Amino acid sequence: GTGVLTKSNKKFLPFQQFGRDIVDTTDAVRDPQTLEILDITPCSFGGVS
Amino acid sequence: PPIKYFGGFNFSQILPDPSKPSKRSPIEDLLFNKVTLADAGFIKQYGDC
Ligand SMILES: *[C@@H]1O[C@H](CO)[C@@H](O[C@@H]2O[C@H](CO)[C@@H](O[C@@H]3O[C@H](CO)[C@@H](O)[C@H](O)[C@@H]3O)[C@H](O)[C@H]2NC(C)=O)[C@H](O)[C@H]1NC(C)=O
Ligand SMILES: *[C@@H]1O[C@H](CO)[C@@H](O)[C@H](O)[C@H]1NC(C)=O
Repeated sequence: GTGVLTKSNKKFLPFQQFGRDIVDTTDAVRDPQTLEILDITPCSFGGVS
Repeated sequence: PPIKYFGGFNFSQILPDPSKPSKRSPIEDLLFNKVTLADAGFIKQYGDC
């Protein structure tokens, strides 16, 4: 995917690598080497008038 | 008029209240406080944290 990664405050269980938001899309990952939880924020976009 | 004397008819509850920064009447202020709106048309770049 495409997005901005930031340090997350989410507490993932030992068997959880990914998190989901209220609309059932990915909003967090566990780094496979550091085991840090990172939040994913889509890069800013919008309309142009 | 600044006098606001109408022969005993008190319109203070429907006329703008200058004390409030929105200059809405007490009834209008009450009506705005009663309705709950989350889908604001404001710029929303204050989440993702
Ligand atoms: C038009 O109607 C409004 C509402 O009835 C009048 O305002 C009200 O005036 C009374 C008396 O001044 C206020 O009561 C007092 O409030 C103070 C607050 O500190 C309290 O210490 C007193 O013991 C007494 O309870 C009342 O709160 C006030 N209400 C509002 C919403 O302003 C107004 O004076 C009327 N105007 C005319 C021209 O008749
Ligand atoms: C990979 O090796 C590094 C060595 O510094 C270690 O810190 C990291 O946790 C290791 N990752 C896995 C998945 O074993």
